Amino acid sequence: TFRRLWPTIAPFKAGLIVAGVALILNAASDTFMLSLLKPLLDDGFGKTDRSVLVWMPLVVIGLMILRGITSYVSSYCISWVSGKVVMTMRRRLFGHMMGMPVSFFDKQSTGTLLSRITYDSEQVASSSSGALITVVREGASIIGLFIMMFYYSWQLSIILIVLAPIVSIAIRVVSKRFRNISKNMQNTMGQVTTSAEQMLKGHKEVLIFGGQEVETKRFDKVSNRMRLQGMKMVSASSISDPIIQLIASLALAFVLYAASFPSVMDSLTAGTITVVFSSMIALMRPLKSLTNVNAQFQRGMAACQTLFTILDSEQEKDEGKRVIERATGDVEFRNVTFTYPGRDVPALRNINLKIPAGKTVALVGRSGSGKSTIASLITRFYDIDEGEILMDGHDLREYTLASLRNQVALVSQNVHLFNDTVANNIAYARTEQYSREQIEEAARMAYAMDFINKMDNGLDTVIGENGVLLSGGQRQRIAIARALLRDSPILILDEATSALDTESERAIQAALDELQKNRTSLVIAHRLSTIEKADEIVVVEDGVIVERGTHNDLLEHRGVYAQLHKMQF
Amino acid sequence: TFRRLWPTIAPFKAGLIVAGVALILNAASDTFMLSLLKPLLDDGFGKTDRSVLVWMPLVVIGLMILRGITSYVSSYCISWVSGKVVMTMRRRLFGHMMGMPVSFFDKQSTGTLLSRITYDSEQVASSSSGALITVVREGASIIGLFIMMFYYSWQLSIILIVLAPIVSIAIRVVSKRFRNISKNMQNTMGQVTTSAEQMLKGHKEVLIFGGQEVETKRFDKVSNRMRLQGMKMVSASSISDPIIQLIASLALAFVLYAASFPSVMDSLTAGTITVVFSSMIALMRPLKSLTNVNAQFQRGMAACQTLFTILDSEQEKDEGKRVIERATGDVEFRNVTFTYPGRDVPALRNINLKIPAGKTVALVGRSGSGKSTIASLITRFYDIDEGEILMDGHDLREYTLASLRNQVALVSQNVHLFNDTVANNIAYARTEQYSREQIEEAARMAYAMDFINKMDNGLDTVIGENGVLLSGGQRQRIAIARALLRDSPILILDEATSALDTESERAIQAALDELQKNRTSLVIAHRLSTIEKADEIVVVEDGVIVERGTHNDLLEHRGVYAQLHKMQF
Repeated sequence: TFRRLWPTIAPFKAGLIVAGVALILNAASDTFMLSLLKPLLDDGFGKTDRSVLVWMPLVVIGLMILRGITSYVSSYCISWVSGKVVMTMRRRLFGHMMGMPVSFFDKQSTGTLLSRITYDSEQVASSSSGALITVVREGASIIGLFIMMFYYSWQLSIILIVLAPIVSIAIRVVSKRFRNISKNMQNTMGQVTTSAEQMLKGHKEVLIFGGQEVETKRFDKVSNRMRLQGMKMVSASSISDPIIQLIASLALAFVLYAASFPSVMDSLTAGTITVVFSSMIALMRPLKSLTNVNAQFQRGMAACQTLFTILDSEQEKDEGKRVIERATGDVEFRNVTFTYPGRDVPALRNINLKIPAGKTVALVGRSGSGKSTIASLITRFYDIDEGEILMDGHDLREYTLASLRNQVALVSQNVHLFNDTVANNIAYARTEQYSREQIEEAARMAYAMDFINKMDNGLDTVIGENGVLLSGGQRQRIAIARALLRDSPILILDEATSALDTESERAIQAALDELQKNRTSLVIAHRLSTIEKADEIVVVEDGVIVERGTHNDLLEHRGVYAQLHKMQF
Repeated sequence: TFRRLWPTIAPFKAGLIVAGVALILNAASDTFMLSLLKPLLDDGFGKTDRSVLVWMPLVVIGLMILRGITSYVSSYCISWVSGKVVMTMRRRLFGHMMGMPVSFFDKQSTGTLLSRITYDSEQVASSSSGALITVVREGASIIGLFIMMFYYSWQLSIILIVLAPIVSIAIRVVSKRFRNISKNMQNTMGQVTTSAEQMLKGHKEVLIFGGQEVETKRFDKVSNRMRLQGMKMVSASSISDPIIQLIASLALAFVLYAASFPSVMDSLTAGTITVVFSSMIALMRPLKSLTNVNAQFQRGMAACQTLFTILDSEQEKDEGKRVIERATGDVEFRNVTFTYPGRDVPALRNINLKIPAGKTVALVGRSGSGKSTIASLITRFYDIDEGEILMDGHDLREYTLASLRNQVALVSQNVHLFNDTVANNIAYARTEQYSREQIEEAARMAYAMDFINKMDNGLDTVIGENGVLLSGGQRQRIAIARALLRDSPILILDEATSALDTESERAIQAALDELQKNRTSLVIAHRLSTIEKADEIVVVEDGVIVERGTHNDLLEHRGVYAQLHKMQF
C-alpha cells in the first residue's frame, strides 16, 4: 500500500543502490556459474582429456569467492540501510511517546509497547529489506537465466516455456480433483468416526444390558467399514504421485521428441541441453520466491501502518499556556468528577477537597479506588472530566503543562530510578541547573549519605538497574532527595505500605518530616503517625469525602473511620 | 525397540513382502531413470546418430509407467497390511475397552478414548508403514546409486565419497562456530533490550519531572545499541552463508581438479561425470530421509505402547462365581462406604439402607452428592470401597458380574440408544431371546407404541444417531419398554430432568407406574407424586441417611425434607 517512509530512506538511497548493484552482481555470478557447465561439458571432456578442465576449477572458485563477497557486501549494506531507517523510526516513535498521554500507558497494552518499539519496528525493516533483496536478486536471476536459455538455444526455450504453463494448469486441475475427492470422502470418514464414538459412549448401557458379543460384532462391522474407507483414502491420495510424475515425464518426453533431429532442433545442442534444464530447475525456485514477495511486503506495510497509527495518535493536550513560577497558592478541588478512561464506573465523583497552602492534608481512604487517582488528577496526568482544579487563582487546564509538572513532586515506594549515576538521578533533567554540591547537600539532609558512602564510587556510582540495584527504601530516599533538591511547592506522599525497616524507617520518617516541614503535603500514607500529623484528614469511598477534620475529630465521628483506625493500630 | 507385536502382522506377511519387492522395483526405476542420462548425453547429441535419441523418450515414459504402477501397488499393498494390523488392533482394543472397568471410564478423557480408537491406532500403523517404506525405498535407492557410481566410475566415486564426510564435518564445525557466536550474542541483545524496556516503563516518572531530551538522548544512545548489536545479528549470520557454500564449492573444485590433474582418470566420456554428480545430489535426499526412520519408528512405538498399556490394563473384576437366575431377594446396604476413584473426599460414607422386597423406596437430594452414585453402585459399575451389599443373603462382589447385570435394569432421561433398529434396541443383545411379537407387546404395554406406530417403517427403523434422532422423553419411553421386555426384578429410576412434556409426561408416568407396579424398584426423583407413592422415602446429603419414613412423617419432622417440600411445589 502507500508507504511514506521513503523520505526516511531517501538520505540512504546511495547505500540502497550499492546493495542493489551488489545483488545484481551476485545474481550475475550465479548465472555465469550455471553457464560455466557448457564449455566444461563440451570442450573439457569430449574434445580432450585435459585442457579446459584445468582452467574451470579456478574459474568456479573465483566465481564463488566473488559470489560470497557480493553477498556479504549486499547484506552489510542493506543491514546498514535497515539499521538507519529503523533508527529513525525508533527515535521518532519514542519522541512522540514522550509527549503522548498516559492513556496508552494506562494499561492499554504496556508489555506490547516494547514489541511496538523494537520487535515490530525491526519486523518492518526486515520485511522491507527482504522484499527488496528478494525482488531485485531474483529478477536479476530470472533475467540472466532467460538470456542464458535464449543465447545458448533460441528454439529450445520457446517450446519449453510454452510447455511449462501446460504442465502448470494440468498439475493444478489434477491437484484440485484429488483434493476435493479427498475432502468429500473425509466427510464420510468423519461420519464413521462419529458412529464409532457414539457406539462406545454407551459403555454403561452395554455393560448393564446383556453382553458385549453383539457389541463386538457391531464394532467389527463398523471397523471393516472405516478400514475400507481408509483403503479408498490411501488409494486416492497415493495415485496423485504417479499421475504428477507421469505428467512431468510426459513433458520431458515431448521435449526430447522435439530435440529429435529435424531442421529446427539439434543443429546446435551438443552438451548445451543439460545447461538449459539446469537453468530451468534453478529457475523454478526464484519464481516461487517471487510469489511471496508481495505477501511479505504487505505484512511489512501492515506493521508499518500499525506503527504509523501509534505515531499519529494525538500527543498530550497542552493548550493552556499560563505560566507559574512558584505555586505557593493553595490547591482547590471543586466538585471534580473524574472517570478513568476505559472504565465505565466513575472513578471519582464530584469532590470539594480543599488543600490549604503550607498545610498537611491526608487521604486516609481504604477502599483502594480513587485514592491514588487524585495524585494523578492534581497533576494533569489525566484530563479533568468535570469540575475545576484551581491552584493559585487559575485552573489546571489553563496552566502550562510543563509548569504544573515542575511545580508538583511526588514520592512513593514505587519509583523508577533511571539508568544513570546517582548524582544524575538526584537532578533528572536538571543536572545543568543543579550543582554537585547541591546534590550532595540534598542527599545529606535527606539522610541518604549512608547509602551513597556504602557504594564504592559514591556520587557517580551507577544506581540504576543492571548497576547497584539498591533496596526499595533507599530508592525512596533518593526520591525524597529529588523532591528536596527540586524544592517543589506541592508534595505528594503515597506511602503505600508502612514497613518498619530496621535502622531505616527512622531515617526515612525523619526525611519525610524534613521535606514536609513546609509546602503543601497531599499524603496517602497508611501510617498512623502521618495521619495524626495531618492538619486535615479525608476519607473517600470513591464518591465524596465522607469524613473531614482532624484524626481525633474523625475518631469522634466514627462512620467508617473507626474500623479504619482499628486496622491502623 | 522391544515392540514385538509380530503375531498381529504375521498372517499378512505376504502382502508386506509384495509391497517390499514392488518398492525395491520402484527405487530401481529411479536408478535406471538416471542411468538413461549417460546414453542421452554422451552418445545422444554429441554423436551424429539420430535414432538413439528417438530411443530415449519411449523408454523413459515406459519407465515412468513402471514407476507409477510400482508406487501404486506398493501403496495399496502396504495399505492392506496397515489396514489389517489396524483391524486386529482396533478389535482387540475395543473388546477390552468394553471389558474395561467403569473406573477406567473415569471421565478422565472421553474424546481421547476415541483418539486411541481412531488417532493412535492409525498413528501406529502409519508410522510403521512410513518407516518400512522409508527404509526399504531409500536404502534400495542408496545401494543402487552406489552400484551406479562404482559401475560408471571405479575411481571418481571413491574420491568423491571419501571427500564428502570431510565436507560434512567442515560444514558442521563452521556452522556450529557461527551458531555459538550468534547464541552468546542473543544474551547481549536480551540484556540490551531491557534498558529500553526500563526507560519505557519509566514514563510515569519521566513526565512528572522535566524528562524530555535527557530521556531521548539516553534512549538515543540505547537506540544505537540494537542497531550495532543488531548488525552483529545479520553480519555474522550473513558471513556464515557464503563460507559454508564456498568450502562446498571448494569440494566441487577439488573433484573437478581430480578430474583432470591426474593423467590416470581420463575415462569420464562426457555424461558419466554428470551422472555421478546428479546421483550425488539425488542421494542427498534419501540419506536425509533415512536419518528420520528411527524417530518415526520410536514415535509410532510410543503410541503403540500407549495402546498396549490400555490393552494390558486390568478389566472389571469378576472374582465371583455365584449365579442368580432371578434376584427375587431383597437388596440392602450395610454400612456401605463408597468413594469415587481419584477423589479424596469420601463420596458416600457408611450407609445401612434397606430396601424391602416389592416395596418402593425413593431417594431425594438436590445437589445429587451421594444420591446418584448409589444407583450405579448396586449395578457394580463402581466397586465398594467398604461395607457389604446383601442381595439374597450374599455379597454382590461374591456374585457373578454378568449374572447380576441382567437382574437390575436402569431407566433415566438420558439413555444411549444404539444405532440398530427399534426392535433390536428394545432387546439389545437379546433379539434371539425374545420374539418380535414380544417386542411389540412390550412397546404397547409401555404405552409408547404410538410414537413407533406413526414412525415410517415401524419397528425396523434405525433409531439411534444418523437416523430418526428420537426425543429424550421418547428415549425414556424406549427404556421403559426395555425394562418391560426384560422384566428385571430390580429397577433403578433416575428421573433427573423431571420434564412435564405435553401428553408425553402423562404416558411416561403411566408406564413408570405400570413397570414399578411389581418387583423391587428404587427411584431417585424430584417428583413429589413419585415420592409420595414410594413405600419409603430417604434423604441423603452425602453424609448419612438423614431421614427415614413416610413423606407425611418426613414433613412432621423438619430435618431437611421440609426444604425439599419447598421447591417440590
